[PDB]
Amino acid sequence: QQLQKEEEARKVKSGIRQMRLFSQDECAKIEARIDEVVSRAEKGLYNEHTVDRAPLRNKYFFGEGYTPGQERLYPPGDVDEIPEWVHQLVIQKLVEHRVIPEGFVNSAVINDYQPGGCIVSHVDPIHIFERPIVSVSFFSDSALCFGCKFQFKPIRVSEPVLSLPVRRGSVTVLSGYAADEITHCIRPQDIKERRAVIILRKTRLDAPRL
Ligand SMILES: [Mn+2]
Repeated sequence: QQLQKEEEARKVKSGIRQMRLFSQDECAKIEARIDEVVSRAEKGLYNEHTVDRAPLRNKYFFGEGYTPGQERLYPPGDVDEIPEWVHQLVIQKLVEHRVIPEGFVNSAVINDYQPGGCIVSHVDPIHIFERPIVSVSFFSDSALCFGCKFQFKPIRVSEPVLSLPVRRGSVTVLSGYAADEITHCIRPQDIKERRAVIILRKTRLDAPRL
């Protein structure tokens, strides 16, 4: 059981790459732009399917958006286009650092978390999104958990298989085992203050549409 835990953690790590890519000032500029998105949403300036409001987390879908296992892509033009600042301040930096190739990203999602916010065990929908999955963290430091049985069976299994620190300005790249063979989630105790994340992905050619 102890050997199994270590081997699974090793397998998860094989699909994780992480680098400190954005400086303090660069984060500050991007954070200002994230605040602008929140403000624009409150002004009713985005399309219906661009904005998903939930108690401790808002999701903002750009480029492509979607609706367990039966997720569907919204018809073309239903969500707002990827903001120019996302190209200029985020995607450009990633391309220049060879994290992903030019033209890969067609989906940018911003998750904005309140303190005590979380996400329940899930796999990024395999029928919707190509791999790798790239995420960049902003307002504060947190942790991303892998192997989330503990959210449902706390007496039988208390902890995740692996907890990955996700610092402000850090870029996390998920592939292989970490993207496909294990669930991930965020524990509410790990979000002590506002945290945002920009998730950059490519939708699959045959991602099923509504
Ligand atoms: Mn996810």
